[PDB]
Amino acid sequence: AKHHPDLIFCRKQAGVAIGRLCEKCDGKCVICDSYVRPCTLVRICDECNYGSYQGRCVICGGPGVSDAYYCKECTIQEKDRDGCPKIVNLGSSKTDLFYERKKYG
Amino acid sequence: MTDRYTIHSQLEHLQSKYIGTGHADTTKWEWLVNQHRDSYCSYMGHFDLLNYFAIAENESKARVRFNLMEKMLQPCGPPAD
Amino acid sequence: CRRIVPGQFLAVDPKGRAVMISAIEKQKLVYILNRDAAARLTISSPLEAHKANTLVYHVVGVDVGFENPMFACLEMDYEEADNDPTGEAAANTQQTLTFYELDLGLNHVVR
Amino acid sequence: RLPPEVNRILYIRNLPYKITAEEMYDIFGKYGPIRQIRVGNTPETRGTAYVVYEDIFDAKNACDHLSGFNVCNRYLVVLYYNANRAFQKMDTKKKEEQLKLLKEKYGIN
Amino acid sequence: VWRNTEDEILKAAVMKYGKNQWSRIASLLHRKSAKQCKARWYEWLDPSIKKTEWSREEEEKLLHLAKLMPTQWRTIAPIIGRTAAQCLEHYEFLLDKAA
Amino acid sequence: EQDNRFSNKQKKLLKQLKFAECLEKKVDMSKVNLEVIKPWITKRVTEILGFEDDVVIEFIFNQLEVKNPDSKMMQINLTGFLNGKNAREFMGELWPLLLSAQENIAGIPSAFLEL
Amino acid sequence: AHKKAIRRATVNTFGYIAKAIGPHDVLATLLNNLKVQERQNRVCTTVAIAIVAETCSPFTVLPALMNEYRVPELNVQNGVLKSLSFLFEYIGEMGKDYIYAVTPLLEDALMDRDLVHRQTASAVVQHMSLGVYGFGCEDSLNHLLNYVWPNVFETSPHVIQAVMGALEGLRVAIGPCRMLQYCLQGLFHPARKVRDVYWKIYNSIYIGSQDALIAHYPRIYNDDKNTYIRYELDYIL
Amino acid sequence: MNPLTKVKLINELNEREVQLGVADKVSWHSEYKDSAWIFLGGLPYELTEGDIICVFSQYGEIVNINLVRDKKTGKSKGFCFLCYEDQRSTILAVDNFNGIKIKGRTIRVDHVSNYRAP
Amino acid sequence: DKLLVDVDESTLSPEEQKERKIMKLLLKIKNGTPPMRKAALRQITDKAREFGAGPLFNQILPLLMSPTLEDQERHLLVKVIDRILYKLDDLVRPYVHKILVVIEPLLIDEDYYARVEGREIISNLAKAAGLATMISTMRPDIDNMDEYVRNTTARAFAVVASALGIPSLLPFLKAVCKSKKSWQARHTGIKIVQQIAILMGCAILPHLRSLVEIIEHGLVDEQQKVRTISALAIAALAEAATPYGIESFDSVLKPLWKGIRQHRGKGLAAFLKAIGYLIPLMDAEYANYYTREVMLILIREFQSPDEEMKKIVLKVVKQCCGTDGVEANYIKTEILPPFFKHFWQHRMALDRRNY
RNA sequence: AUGAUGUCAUACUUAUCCUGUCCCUUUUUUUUCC
Ligand SMILES: [Zn+2]
Ligand SMILES: [Zn+2]
Ligand SMILES: [Zn+2]
Repeated sequence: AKHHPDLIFCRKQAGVAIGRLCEKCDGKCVICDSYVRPCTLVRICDECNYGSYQGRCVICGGPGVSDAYYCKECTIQEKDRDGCPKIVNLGSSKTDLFYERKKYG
Repeated sequence: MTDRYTIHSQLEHLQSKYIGTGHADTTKWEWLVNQHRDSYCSYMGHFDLLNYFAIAENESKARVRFNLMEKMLQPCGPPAD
Repeated sequence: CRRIVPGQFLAVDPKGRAVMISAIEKQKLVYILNRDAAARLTISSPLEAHKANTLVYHVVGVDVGFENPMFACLEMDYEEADNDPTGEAAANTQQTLTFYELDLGLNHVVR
Repeated sequence: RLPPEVNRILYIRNLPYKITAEEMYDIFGKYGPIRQIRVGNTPETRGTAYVVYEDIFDAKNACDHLSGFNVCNRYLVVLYYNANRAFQKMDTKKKEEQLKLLKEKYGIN
Repeated sequence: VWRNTEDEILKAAVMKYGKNQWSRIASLLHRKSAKQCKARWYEWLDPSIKKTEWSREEEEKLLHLAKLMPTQWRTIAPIIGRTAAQCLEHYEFLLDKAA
Repeated sequence: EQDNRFSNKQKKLLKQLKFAECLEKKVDMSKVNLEVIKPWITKRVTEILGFEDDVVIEFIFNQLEVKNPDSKMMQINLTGFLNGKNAREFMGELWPLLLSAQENIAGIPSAFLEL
Repeated sequence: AHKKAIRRATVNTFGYIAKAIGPHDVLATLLNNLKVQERQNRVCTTVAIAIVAETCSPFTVLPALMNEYRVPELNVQNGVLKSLSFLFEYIGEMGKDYIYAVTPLLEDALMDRDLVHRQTASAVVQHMSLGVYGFGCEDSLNHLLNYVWPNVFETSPHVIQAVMGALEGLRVAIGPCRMLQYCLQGLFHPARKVRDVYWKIYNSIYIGSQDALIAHYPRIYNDDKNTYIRYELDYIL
Repeated sequence: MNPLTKVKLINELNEREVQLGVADKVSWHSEYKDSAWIFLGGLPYELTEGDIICVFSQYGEIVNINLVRDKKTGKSKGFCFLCYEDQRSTILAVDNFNGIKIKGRTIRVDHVSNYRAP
Repeated sequence: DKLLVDVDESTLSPEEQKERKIMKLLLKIKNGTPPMRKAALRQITDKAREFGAGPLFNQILPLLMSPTLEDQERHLLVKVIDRILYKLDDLVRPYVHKILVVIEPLLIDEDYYARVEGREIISNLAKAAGLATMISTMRPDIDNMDEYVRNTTARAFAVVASALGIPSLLPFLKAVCKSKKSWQARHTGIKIVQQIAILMGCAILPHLRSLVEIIEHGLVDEQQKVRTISALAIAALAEAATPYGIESFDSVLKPLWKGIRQHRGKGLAAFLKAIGYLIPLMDAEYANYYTREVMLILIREFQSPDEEMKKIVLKVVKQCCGTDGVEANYIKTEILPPFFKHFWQHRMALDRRNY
């Protein structure tokens, strides 16, 4: 997302499987990282919906609870045409916070 | 060093992903030829510019489309080196 | 009307199974269409046939009975003609008809 | 019964400069056979010592016992060595010929 | 430790407030305690701390005293007019250049 | 594919490499018999690396099988196992041998015709 | 609260009571936030002010905000700039009424010494132009683009990335003919820091609207051994 | 998966039971109130019934023992069945001997539901 | 230890030794406050190429070999090794095998985040150092005696093949699987293929035919371990290539169905897992016959005590007797009574997966 | 009318953080016997 530049997206061909977000992350656009005006639905790459990953939070990786949408901006500038936005790197943040957790308590 | 070669990889990959972008050492020739080739695909697209040329010359739209796609191969003369 | 985004050429295979949509360069897609339970129409996810530096003069489906569908697209490959400072490969570069082919078994598209 | 980091390789700090190797061979001698001993030379290594017993058991005995020894108004630092890397090749030639000696020697194969 | 910024704020705060309310003062800077402010001021900051090198006579007195009253630096340091820290390290330094 | 921060070491090495001389005559394998050639390769490498290495052998064989082998890529892929200069050599001696067997009518190389 | 759902709900309730009573009371208290602990936030108060101004139409608040822009304290100037950003993102199409009002503020930010004012002012322009898409307010967007452009040589990632965002927003709102006219002279500059920046911008255009760019390229004279002019475009009928 | 993992299994099972602190009547052993036969596996190819009984008597008396050796060469196949006198003893043996190292070979011990008399 | 004594930097005329000294900022990275950590990390990221690989790794890897490594320290060191890997791009070519010899354990460990880290950084190292380097370097581990390294190698290979795309690496595989010196090589080859399928999943379809050709030659081999592991491979392939690809497996079926009747113990468990996954990929008629055949054997084994026997039959029942093309009362009568008698036991519950 | 380097602290930006989660790590001398 716009906030950790170390993150990556799948960027293969979109498909027909809709994308879902955890209850934790829910309520936002995936890219413009805002919280408003959902216009259109997300679609994800075939691999990025294969396997156990049926119904996972694109971002948080967790349980699918709702649908994932696109802000009015991103759909106006057509940033919504770059295929799977599935993030195929976990990122340092989750790792480090879990590690400090295991240390502390 | 690091800047030059990571931006070089990013520009070579972004270009091989989008035909026709540029990078800090794009030469006049590649710029101009990508710009022709896009003009050509767009004349064949817009159903109408085709009518304009096919009336300006006196050819028929099939022959016009054919000559465009003939030229898209090497439109601005042969390369420069 | 972009260069590498498909839409210009459209082809379908006679027995109705697959449609392919192709750009003028570098991108071709294939969708499969199957009747559902209520026999309403259903569309697959796109397959992919990308191949760099290749114009396409015309695409058309080939008729085969319920076998793998084939699409047979005129072509031409400008990549080397780009690097012929003399101007030869502009001539002596003749266009190659090339039967692509869906592969229902493995679910992809092979030249 | 051994914690498997114990080794016949010991590493020793807080060494009096220009101690006699005689003195030292004695010190570590009450503990077991000394396969070899080396002392640092450069000012950085001058004053530290790698001491190699010929037995893991005298090794552990020593490391556990003389640990914290008072020599020349200072306590002695002992440690187990982490021989975790190498600095030379293994000399295929000599290895191969000594092993040919062994194989023809006991007519194994 | 102390940074020159905290140091300057200390100077000004003291000259305004007088030497007696260290609570208000330490309330001012973050990550500073009233005990520390008091200590630092009397130790280093206050102008009466004479900051020069030791005279020969000063070192005579120091050495002689630290021989007279072993290890009592907060007893000595008033007698030669420096802090316990100055007397301490500087006696260490004389002792090391001797040996 | 996914990342544009790491450089394709294929293109990089293809640029900065020192290749052999005759690796540019295209060669197909349909024009050729192989099991005549193999023992040459077998003994050759067995000499170069001074022992037997089944996986290296089969590596070259499988590299050779497609209708058009890439001599540049096979040069590179061997550079690891061989000395690197021994790579360019072994190429400078094979590739022409394929040229020979491919100009032949039977598909058999000339030195092995004399032999 | 170190959780986010809490802060979220908080802001939404601030909107609700604003509706309950009337914008002025809550807005005055919200503005009294200089709340040093900057992020973890006074930022969420910024969002709250945005929702206030949105739910009861921004007639009311915009004078209060533009007023606060005077209080010489930094974090509160930046507060008003952010709140503007969110304001325009939230209300969307209605900016066609307040853009004339707001500009001379943004002008003032874009022409000052520090990066935080320029980075936050650039966010504003992005959202504003995306909201005014298609309504004919282009002259003022064009003027704001003239102030935005010179930051294009900059280093701190947050400001360089805010600026690039602003530029593509302005692309959809001004057209690409404009951005292309701005981007020409440096495609081939002798420097290389500039040529880097300019080719980055010109790509970000060409990827979008690479079709519109057809009727916009300049006419470039052909030399001896090539032919660079497209004549099919002036076949005269 | 190779059998030492199947020792890991039973030991993890026990410790998990203690971990949840669950009561004995609902302890996984409880499903075999009806068997005094316990399976031994991984025995070295050398142990004979003398040594087996000697060692495993440690929790009671043995009613029967059957050590499957290959009849054609007579040699031990390395696994056996054991009938203790009283279920409780088998519970103890399953707890305590699952994982002991005899002559290097870590033996695995378990209950047996429907022991087949050969 | 060096940091204990002190000496002037000029006197440290071995300016590489000066470099080493200042490099022992590593200690600040290891132990130290968050700000020490951040500043040190920036230091090293940007002075990376200035330092160069040789010193860096020669002074890092001993740490990672420490028996007394805790968790934080470890993940910290992997953080750095990653960042310097992103700066030094080629210079690692001499140091790959070292990097693997240390990273590999992260591939097999109970921590989840440790697995994902180690896997990712091997991907990155594979992308950085060129393929030919990876291949030539970590071949000799295939044959290596100790199984620990054989196993961890197979896993690593699968990762790198994901990074550099299968059709590149395929010929090397084909060589390994049909090696002839010793069978451990073949076993590790087949293991590689298993781990690929497991890892990449549906990215496999276009190569399924080639893979199965590679691997089936072990389905019949007289060695026992190779047969078992091969069957597990086939099952992994199928579970990835769900409904598709059956025309590619057609070549391998009969040996499966041959071995299924007449095997005992282990091979039975494996071959059962394979046919299990295959069944849904089949077509309702072919598959219905095959099904009603297999459910015969299946019934027989509910009462087996062996663990993986029980687990395999669990998953299989799910698939076969959960197919569209079967009937209510058949299941209701012949399957349900034994199923519920045997499988519902408190020992199941206490296990994690079986749950 | 400021260069750089600075283990120089303070400001400041990112609605980033601060709850997410451990499920395919199970790896070896085939070995549950009517
Ligand atoms: Zn968005
Ligand atoms: Zn995807
Ligand atoms: Zn989430």
